[PDB]
Amino acid sequence: IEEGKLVIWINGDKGYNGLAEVGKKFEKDTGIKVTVEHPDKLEEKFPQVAATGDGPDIIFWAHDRFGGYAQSGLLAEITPDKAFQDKLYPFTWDAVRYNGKLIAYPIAVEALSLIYNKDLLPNPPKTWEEIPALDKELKAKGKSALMFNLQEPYFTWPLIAADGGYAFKYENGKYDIKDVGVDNAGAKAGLTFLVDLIKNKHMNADTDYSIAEHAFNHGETAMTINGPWAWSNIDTSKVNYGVTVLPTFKGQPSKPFVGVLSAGINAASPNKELAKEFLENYLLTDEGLEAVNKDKPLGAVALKSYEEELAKDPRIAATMENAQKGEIMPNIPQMSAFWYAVRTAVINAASGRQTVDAALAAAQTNAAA
Amino acid sequence: KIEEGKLVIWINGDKGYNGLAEVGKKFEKDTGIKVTVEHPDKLEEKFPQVAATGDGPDIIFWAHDRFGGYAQSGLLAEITPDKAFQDKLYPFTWDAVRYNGKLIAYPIAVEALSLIYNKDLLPNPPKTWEEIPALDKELKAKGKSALMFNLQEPYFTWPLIAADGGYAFKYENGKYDIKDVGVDNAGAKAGLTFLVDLIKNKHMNADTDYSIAEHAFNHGETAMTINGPWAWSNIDTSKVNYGVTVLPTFKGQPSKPFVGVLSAGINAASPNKELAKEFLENYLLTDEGLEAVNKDKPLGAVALKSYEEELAKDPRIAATMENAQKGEIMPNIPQMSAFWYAVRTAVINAASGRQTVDAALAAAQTNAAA
Ligand SMILES: OC[C@H]1O[C@H](O[C@H]2[C@H](O)[C@@H](O)[C@@H](O)O[C@@H]2CO)[C@H](O)[C@@H](O)[C@@H]1O
Ligand SMILES: OC[C@H]1O[C@H](O[C@H]2[C@H](O)[C@@H](O)[C@@H](O)O[C@@H]2CO)[C@H](O)[C@@H](O)[C@@H]1O
Ligand code: NI
Ligand code: NI
Repeated sequence: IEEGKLVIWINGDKGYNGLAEVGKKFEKDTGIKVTVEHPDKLEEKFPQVAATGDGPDIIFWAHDRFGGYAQSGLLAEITPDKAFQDKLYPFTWDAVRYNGKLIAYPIAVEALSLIYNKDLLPNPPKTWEEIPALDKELKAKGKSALMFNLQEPYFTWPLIAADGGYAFKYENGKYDIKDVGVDNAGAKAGLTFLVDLIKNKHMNADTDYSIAEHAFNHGETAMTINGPWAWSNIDTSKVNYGVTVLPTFKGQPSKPFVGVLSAGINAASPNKELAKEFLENYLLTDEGLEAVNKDKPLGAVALKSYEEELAKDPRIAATMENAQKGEIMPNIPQMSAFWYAVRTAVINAASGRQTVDAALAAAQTNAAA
Repeated sequence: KIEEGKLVIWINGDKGYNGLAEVGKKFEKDTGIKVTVEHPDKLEEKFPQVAATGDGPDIIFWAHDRFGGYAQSGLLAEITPDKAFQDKLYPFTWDAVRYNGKLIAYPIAVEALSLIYNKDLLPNPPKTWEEIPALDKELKAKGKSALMFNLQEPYFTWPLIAADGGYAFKYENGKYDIKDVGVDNAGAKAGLTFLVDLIKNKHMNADTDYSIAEHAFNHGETAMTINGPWAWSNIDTSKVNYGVTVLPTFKGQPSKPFVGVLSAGINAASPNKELAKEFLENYLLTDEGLEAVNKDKPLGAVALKSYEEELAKDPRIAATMENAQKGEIMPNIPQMSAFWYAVRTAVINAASGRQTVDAALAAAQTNAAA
């Protein structure tokens, strides 16, 4: 890492162009260059390169990964005063607190919603169960009912959790890392339903982020599942879209894992104080989050003042409703194992390489340790 | 069923469908006939299914290799250009679209993959595949990667597979021997092993697809990519300073991209065959028609003599044909789709490590020749 400059990592689906603008603002003021990068698999890269005193000064990701990073000593403890902390919602600080210590700045709260084409589908379905029928209706007109990223368990988890699936049993403010709920009747029922959609040709196992985004944004599919970041490209595509509550499964709300986009400071950084200044004084302000948000919507920001200003957006409202129906992700170190294990189970099951039960059985064992 | 009095066109989403739409607008302006260009996923798999029932597009666009099977399945109308029109297009492009004695599509343009490289990151791209690993180790220390390209489709990995002796079907006595497949021979195994090692040694990832490779190169995260003329538009817009050149050699031998002629077939079930003929002959296959499409996404070396002649000066086009002459024109026989799926499975299974190269290619050999 180079002293006297800021290197930033943020995921490619976030507003890195909006952010780089803030970084140029930071440069004009302090003369400090702010390079914004978006590496593939950055959540895997970071720990790798950071373990050897390398990487970016600042790293952006959902809060779930930061616990593991902190346990690995890859993060510097941030030092915001009470005046600053009070600018952000206490529940977002909660998401980035590990072992009593604040290990990153919260930026925004993210949740998946059902996104639907209002012209194709004036009244979107309330349930997963009515999708096969809808799809058959749309296939006759050369469209599909629903397409969404089947490659990342983040997009499929809401369905798996609906009827009883869960990652780690959470009771009395503690997660039981040995009480995993990926192979219970609930989790199996959800994943089986997904696999049945694929077998019945209502979806394809190889659908990923780009295939789904293209499909929805060109009006090839009536629905997709995505987060606030996705809205800008839809704006651009001019599809008349709405954002609403996710379909129920067996009468139960889908339960998305809620993410808090956070900014961590590399423990190897020689630019910690600079990192602090940039994050507290430029990014985490009404105009800073505005620049990012204009590029790619952040969702419900952690900054109270801007969250209030944007709260009137029905898309954000829908995002919070789904958020209330889901659960905020744990940030414990065991999350990476959980995600990896479930990713494998879903891909193996969807592709037909393994039975649902066998896939989730293996994921269950692998998530525990 | 197919609607009378309008044209519906299927074309893959990596091509200039907006450019083609403009040609359709000109067509509608002059004839009053609406032209709708669509880009379904998996269109080459959907066509034979829906055309069989009398459904689908009036015109399908795809590389010539698929059209043989569509023709054998009775899904394509024989096209009827007069001699005067055939003289407007290169004979070898008409050859690409002839099947069992009949013309079964209009050739549009010739495609071949080239090595695309970032001039600012890489002033002197590697001449060989063998020097890429050391090049990557070097760039990874600058926060970059040497090379990223779509590993999901065998079309992109084939140049390397074929370099040392891999092939689809052996030509004998004026026709392809459908039982002589060269996908599990030594050359084919050497090529796929080299790919697999690149993945094993963290120089590439098995999961890299088109979007990831295009994103990476167009943002200068990787110094090189592999792709065809359609991809150039997006690089232009990315402002990346790029060059189009000859693909790397493998074991001192040229990579051999499979050459495809983008072709336009008329659905045998279409009640708009005369409209399709007029659109294709009088609107698309003209200087002004190909130009509209090319300026959206470059076509490569177009089949129209006149337009090809003025574009030939383009260094990227010349580079495309340099790689195309080093390659082989794809067969158009019905067995191609079986070949492609067998190889697709093979490359994915081996790259993911779920199967060994030998096993993957041994299964692919049997499957293609099935
Ligand atoms: O799918 C596994 C993945 O889920 C979450 O990642 C999300 C991320 O939070 C979103 O902001 C967006 O970028 O999509 C990602 C999924 O592709 C977890 O945060 C992540 O740790 C986990 O691996
Ligand atoms: O990968 C198998 C695939 O290869 C060829 O498809 C090419 C096509 O020719 C290009 O124009 C471009 O669209 O990329 C495709 C590969 O993704 C064959 O034409 C096709 O039949 C075959 O399935
Ligand atoms: Ni990127
Ligand atoms: Ni499309």
